[PDB]
Amino acid sequence: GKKNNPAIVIIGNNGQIHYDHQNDGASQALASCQRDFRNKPYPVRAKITYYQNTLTVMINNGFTPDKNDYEFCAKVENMIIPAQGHFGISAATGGLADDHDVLS
Amino acid sequence: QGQPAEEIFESVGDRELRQVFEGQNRIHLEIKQLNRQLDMILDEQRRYVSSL
Repeated sequence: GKKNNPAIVIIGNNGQIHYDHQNDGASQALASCQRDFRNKPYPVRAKITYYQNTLTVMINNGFTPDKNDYEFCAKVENMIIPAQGHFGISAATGGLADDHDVLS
Repeated sequence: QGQPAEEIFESVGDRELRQVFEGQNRIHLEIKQLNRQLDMILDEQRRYVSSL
């Protein structure tokens, strides 16, 4: 109810933090950028950059056909992750309906 | 809580121009940054002219 969403939320968990979606995880939110990403004329592109233990997020809006028009919105530093880990993508659809389609 | 059904319905042409309207909002923040950037430039040289 805080009008944060649509937003991109960075949350890093060690396995002991329960993700509460009722606040949309604003309590355990390490960093966030309040940006709409639905209904774009061009597909949305994002740059996720973990380098020197900082996790930098740069986003292309999808309002342009340019691929490289990435814009910074949020990041964290001294980020801790299992250096051996699995990359994964996942999406959910609730009562309201979205098509979550990943081109590349 | 309840959920109305008006939120679901849309016309595509209007939603396209809504994206155009959202595209115009980028220029607004761009203008707002440009104004404040011009405002701080004017003030600092005003101190710099007086200090000189």
